[PDB]
Amino acid sequence: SIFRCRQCGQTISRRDWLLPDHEHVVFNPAGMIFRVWCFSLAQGLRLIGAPSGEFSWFKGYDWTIALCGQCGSHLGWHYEGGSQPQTFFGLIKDRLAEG
Ligand SMILES: COc1ccccc1C1=NO[C@@]2(CCC(=O)NC2=O)C1
Ligand SMILES: [Zn+2]
Repeated sequence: SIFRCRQCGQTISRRDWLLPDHEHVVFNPAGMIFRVWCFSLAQGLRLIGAPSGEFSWFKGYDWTIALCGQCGSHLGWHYEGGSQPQTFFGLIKDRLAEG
């Protein structure tokens, strides 16, 4: 079961790569609600800019904006600088399509 970019079909992740709960409903400072699925691994993304800790939803992690490497759609964030695990992907579920 493969996760693709909803806009262009870019290969992003797999159900097998979900990181357990795997679903987190969060809000950013602009009040936008994101239903975020955590993945151990993802591909086909472009990480833009430098990591930031500001308003991180996950204690001990910095985020980098993750675009679809193909169409540039915002699919979520790469998280790093934490412990167990050091890195993971928080992807916006409704911006993916499952096979
Ligand atoms: C309007 O947005 C911002 C403006 C300024 C600084 C940060 C943000 C952010 N929006 O969403 C983020 C995504 C990563 C995260 O874990 N938490 C968030 O809240 C970061
Ligand atoms: Zn795309």
